[PDB]
Amino acid sequence: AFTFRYSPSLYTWFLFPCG
Amino acid sequence: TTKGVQLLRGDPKKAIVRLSIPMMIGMSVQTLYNLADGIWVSGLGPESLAAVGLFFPVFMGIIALAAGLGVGTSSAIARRIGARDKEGADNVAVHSLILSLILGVTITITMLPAIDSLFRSMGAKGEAVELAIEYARVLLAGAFIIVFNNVGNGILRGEGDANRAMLAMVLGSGLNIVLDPIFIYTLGFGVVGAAYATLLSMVVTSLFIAYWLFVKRDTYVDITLRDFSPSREILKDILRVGLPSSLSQLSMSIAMFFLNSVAITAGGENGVAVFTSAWRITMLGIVPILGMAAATTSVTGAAYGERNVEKLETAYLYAIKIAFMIELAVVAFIMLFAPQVAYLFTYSESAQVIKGDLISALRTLPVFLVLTPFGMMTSAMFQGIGEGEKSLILTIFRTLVMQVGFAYIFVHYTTLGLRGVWIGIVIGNMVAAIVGFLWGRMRISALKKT
Repeated sequence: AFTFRYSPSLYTWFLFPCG
Repeated sequence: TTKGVQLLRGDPKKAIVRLSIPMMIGMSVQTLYNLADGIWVSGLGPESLAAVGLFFPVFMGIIALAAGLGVGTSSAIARRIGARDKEGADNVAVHSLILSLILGVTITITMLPAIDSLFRSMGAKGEAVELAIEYARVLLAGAFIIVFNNVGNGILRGEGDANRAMLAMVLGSGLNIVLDPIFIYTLGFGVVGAAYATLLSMVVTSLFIAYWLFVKRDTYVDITLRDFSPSREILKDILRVGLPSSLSQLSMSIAMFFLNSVAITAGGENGVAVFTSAWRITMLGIVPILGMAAATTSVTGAAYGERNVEKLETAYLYAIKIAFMIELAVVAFIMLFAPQVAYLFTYSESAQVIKGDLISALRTLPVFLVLTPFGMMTSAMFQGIGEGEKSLILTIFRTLVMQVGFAYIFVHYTTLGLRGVWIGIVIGNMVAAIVGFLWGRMRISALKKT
């Protein structure tokens, strides 16, 4: 895997699984 | 004794209507605040917009905890008013205010020393991070004010006083609407000005609530330390609804962050923008359901306090019937005026490219709104009878397992693009609504047996 990333250019957070 | 208590103890259909409407109004003003605020901040440029986006999850976490405690407070009070247990309701209300202090100040002292490294530990850098830290600092300073305001709202809703619950929301959000351009543009404080506008508007709301609770003292419940008796049963009663309620709101946010990733996979950056827009519009039409869900918790609670299952079921099913009819009108309007709505949410030269995709989303996605009342009012009455863990399980099933699961499935196994995301979300919600409705019937037939 789980990652929690922020896009500063989109101003939104993303939650991804291992992959 | 009070008009609100007589509403709660009276005909369930009248209470359901007279408690839900002021709640819908209150939530509509809060929605208006957010939209207006997004417009002000967007004209400050990407750095300010990124600072706000950075802070977004921490803010939602704070809201989840505050609102959670408010719902558990409302449910516990409503139930004891139903049982004609006056000293119990007084004691619940006092326990809730002490809890507001403990939770609110704990959030502040835990997050204040953590925020500088936390926001640096993300990928971003430069000015936007500096603004995000300063922005977060202002709101964390009022974490107690936020919790207190939600607990007060719950005390009011707990005793059938939705009118004053509405008023406090209107005052707070309305004041924030006035202060926003003054602080951001007139005083030239930029994005941190919006944080100050909010903090100040929350403090003023606190003053009205405190005035009603401690000065006017015209609530049904009495709040004194003299008639406060430390109770682990009361604490457990509030937390059995409150804590699962907070987790449900976080399950909602987690689902949105997953769906963001599904949307970028299906349609790229612009597809994220379509999802974000279509979701804001969809969440507009869900406001009446939330208002009707808040009412259901209060009336089913009071009915459960009276040991009156007939009254409980009537309130529950009638909330569904009315929410259903409203959503039909809401969904019909959105699908019919999809191009007109898409115009308003693509109000710029740069957002012009995603308009056509927004229209398609608006002619597909909002359809689930008509099934939502079956699962939501079921979750609402689970909280009314104090069984928050059932409400949590149902919401996790709807938001994470069914919404994200089906959206992921369509994107992985098909080439439908964004259309498959909306269809996955609709199918996911349809299934959960049916499951929720049937679980609700089971729980109610068991209530009649006991």
